[PDB]
Amino acid sequence: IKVRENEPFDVALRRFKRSCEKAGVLAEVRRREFYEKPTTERKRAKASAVKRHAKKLARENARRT
Amino acid sequence: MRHYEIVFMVHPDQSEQVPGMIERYTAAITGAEGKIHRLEDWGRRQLAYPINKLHKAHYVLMNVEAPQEVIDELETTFRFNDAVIRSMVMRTKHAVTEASP
Amino acid sequence: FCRFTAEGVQEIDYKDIATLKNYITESGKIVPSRITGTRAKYQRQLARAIKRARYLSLLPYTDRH
Amino acid sequence: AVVKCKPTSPGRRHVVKVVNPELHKGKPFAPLLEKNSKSGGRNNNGRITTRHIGGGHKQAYRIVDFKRNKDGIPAVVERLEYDPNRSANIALVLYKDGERRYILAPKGLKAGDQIQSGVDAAIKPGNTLPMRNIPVGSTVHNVEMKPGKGGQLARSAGTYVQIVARDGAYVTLRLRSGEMRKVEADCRATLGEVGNAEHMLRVLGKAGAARWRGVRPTVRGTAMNPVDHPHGGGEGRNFGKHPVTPWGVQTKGKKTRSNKRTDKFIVRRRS
Amino acid sequence: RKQVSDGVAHIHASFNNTIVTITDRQGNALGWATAGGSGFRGSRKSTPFAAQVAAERCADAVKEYGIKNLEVMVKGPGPGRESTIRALNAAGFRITNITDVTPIPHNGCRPPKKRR
Amino acid sequence: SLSTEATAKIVSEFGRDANDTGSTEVQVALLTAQINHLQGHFAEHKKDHHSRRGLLRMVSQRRKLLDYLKRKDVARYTQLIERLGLRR
RNA sequence: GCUUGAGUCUCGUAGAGGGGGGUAGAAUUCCAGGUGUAGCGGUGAAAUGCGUAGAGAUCUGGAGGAAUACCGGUGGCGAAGGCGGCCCCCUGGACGAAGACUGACGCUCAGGUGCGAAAGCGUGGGGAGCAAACAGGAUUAGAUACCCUGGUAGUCCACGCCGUAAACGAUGUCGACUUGGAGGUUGUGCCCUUGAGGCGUGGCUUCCGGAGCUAACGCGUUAAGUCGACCGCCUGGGGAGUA
RNA sequence: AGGAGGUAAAAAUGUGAAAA
Repeated sequence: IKVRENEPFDVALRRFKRSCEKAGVLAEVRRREFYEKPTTERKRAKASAVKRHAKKLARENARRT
Repeated sequence: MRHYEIVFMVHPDQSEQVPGMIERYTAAITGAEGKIHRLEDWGRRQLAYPINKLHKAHYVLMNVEAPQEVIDELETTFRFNDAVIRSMVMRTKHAVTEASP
Repeated sequence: FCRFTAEGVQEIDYKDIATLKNYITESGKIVPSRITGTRAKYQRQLARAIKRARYLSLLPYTDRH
Repeated sequence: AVVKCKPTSPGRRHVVKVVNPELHKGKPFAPLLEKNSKSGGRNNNGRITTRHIGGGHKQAYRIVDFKRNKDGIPAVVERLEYDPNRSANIALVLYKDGERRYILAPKGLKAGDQIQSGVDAAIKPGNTLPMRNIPVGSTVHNVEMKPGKGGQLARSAGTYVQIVARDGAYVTLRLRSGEMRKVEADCRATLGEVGNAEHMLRVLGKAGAARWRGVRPTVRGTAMNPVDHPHGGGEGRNFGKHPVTPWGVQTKGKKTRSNKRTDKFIVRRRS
Repeated sequence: RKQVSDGVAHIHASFNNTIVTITDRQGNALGWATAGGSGFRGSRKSTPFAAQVAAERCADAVKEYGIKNLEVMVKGPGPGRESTIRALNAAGFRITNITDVTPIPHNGCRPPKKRR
Repeated sequence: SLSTEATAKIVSEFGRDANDTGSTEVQVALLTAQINHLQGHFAEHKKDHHSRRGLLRMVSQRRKLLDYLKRKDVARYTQLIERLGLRR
């Protein structure tokens, strides 16, 4: 938001820009909000994270090591 | 007679004559048995953002114990003066007589 | 993760802004539970505390004025 | 309040009368009652200047005082009273000195109430004080234009005026028409909205209701003859022309605001 | 021309164009140039490189105003968004600081429903 | 919301004391006071159905109560309804 | 008659639960002005549109309508619909502790009554953004659609009707019995809190699975398992949830 | 391990025949 990084950055050097929103408030409220799909899609996206967690507990077992 | 917490902000000009209002607002509660708990006047401290104009308003706290009607007459009176801006209140939760700064 | 008011009982307020700044970023956004490691009970107790500093000009809604 | 009458007879069907039991039923106050002779829409020359006016029930002029010159004196609301002349309602009030006087009825006004005009009054509806002593953002009625004329604006039934700003010796008002108008800040105004906003709901039901209010029938211009209206004549009601007044002036979109003296006070036009 | 060292390069980036304007510290405009003013059209108007050509063009005719240092007010996303600022440094200036203003609506508006 | 001190004396007023608080008669009274006090909450607001569902919850339970009291003691049930005033 | 069913009272917890009244910031649109020039916005590629009056861009101030960024979490409340910036008032119901008492007042239900997304309709206001119908330009073979520029109803508030949804955990309501693991969430027992602990206890909620069950899928102690009670409902696909 | 910015303008139909 308010960057100086005075002398030694030369371009941006803004990891904070990609840690505040980066597309957050912006790219999400551009258009197509649907008012109810976010409730369902995020639960489906979180269910994919259950599958990402399902990988972990069956991992580090044999895996030809 | 329930515990409230009137924290408001005073405009810079009348911030130089703020205590007489505090003398007046506390005069309201002694008639209705207002058991005052704190009197945390921070002083004319800095605002985080300009409230429609220049910042640095005066901060006054009450932490008063008043009835619902008495807290209503106090709050509505603040609405008509341009000195006192953004007054609020709070529920009791047995507010302790501590924590000034 | 560290200690909280789960055993060390404390009535939460909004004045101790140092405690507030540990849970708000520089842009002034409330930090979620996944980073605070707190119970949502005390976080909602702190969420009301955030609006008090936001409304009374102790903290800004948007950091760029 | 709003009450629809029964369909017992054709002419009693669409009638909706707006009753008010708070209106004092009885003879009005004598010394504040003057006689107002009708005119039938005729002037000193005897010709008819304004048409469609004449007849109706006899009316007595209620001497109201919208001037509100008595200051500091707390007035006691005697009773609410009906006024044949005004769309709003009058209210007989009694000042502390012991003088009875009719004023308009503000929206929030009850029997036995207390109000006072003057620079040292509250912000209670019914009080009247100079606009520089009034907080901006308020809602007032009975507004003057000259400081001492008496009050010309926002006196209809259920009306008001929003106070917009205060720039020095001026106050910008957002009028009921949608016009922003600067006025002198030294003028006075009565707080609140005017009583009887339900007057709008009242429908007359029949033609006799119009006649006893004193309004004669209006003849359609296309029904007249070419010698009497610019419309008229024709066989199959063929219009062919543009809408005009009977004296040959284009209606339907002719901005005839030609004052130039008070034009410097209009901020925005009505939409 | 006032011949002052200060400048404020407002950068309006969009998904179809990148328009840069060099105003002053008060906001009084001095000169502007766009991605389209450099010849680029349609798809080619919205490229990170065309945004750089714009800042090279805004660097023209501001030296008459003696502009030495400038601060960037970048507003809106798009192709360039950070690259055109390098063209303000490729032209060579005294970049003191950069403020990135973001539109932060708290849902008071309603976005459209297009783009199937 | 039927404050405690109101409930404090009425059970002792209608029953043996505050400790005999499970009887039918003391239950009839507390419902009636809560019902009547909430009339003003429904004299205003005219749309508070969630709270209004709470109001209708009590009288249905009270309907079984007076019916149970009739079934238990004919005279005492009529003793209560002439003391409270209801049933139409 | 008694009391574990059920219920009242006692001290606490939680919460977008509901209604009304205020109130703040950002964004958006409009308006006046300073400035400042030929492009601007848009797309898959454009064009319509807008602009040399002087737009867009940008700064200054004012004005309104609408929704509450982050917080926010297979988090929570509510019968369901559904409900979230903040503060105050009024107010419903649920859960936990162990006591005092009532003494089966219990469960459910045809009919009945009430609630009931959105859209739509009636009266009166509001009206920024968005946007059916619609208008223009495009895509195309044609586009009456998808695409973009605008744009009315409506969407927003009040009082009313309407009473229908994939109103759906697609699974009725109530009570009892019947291996576990793994987490979140809220009271609380108890011990050495002697460390973000240890061994329990109930309510709610998430996932994987045992016997059993099933056409299979899968449910699987909030079971589609083992039983009892009452209620509603189905009899091939249409025709038709129409006459 | 853990999270995300970016990556499909257009393009219709085959109707009628038999499987130990």
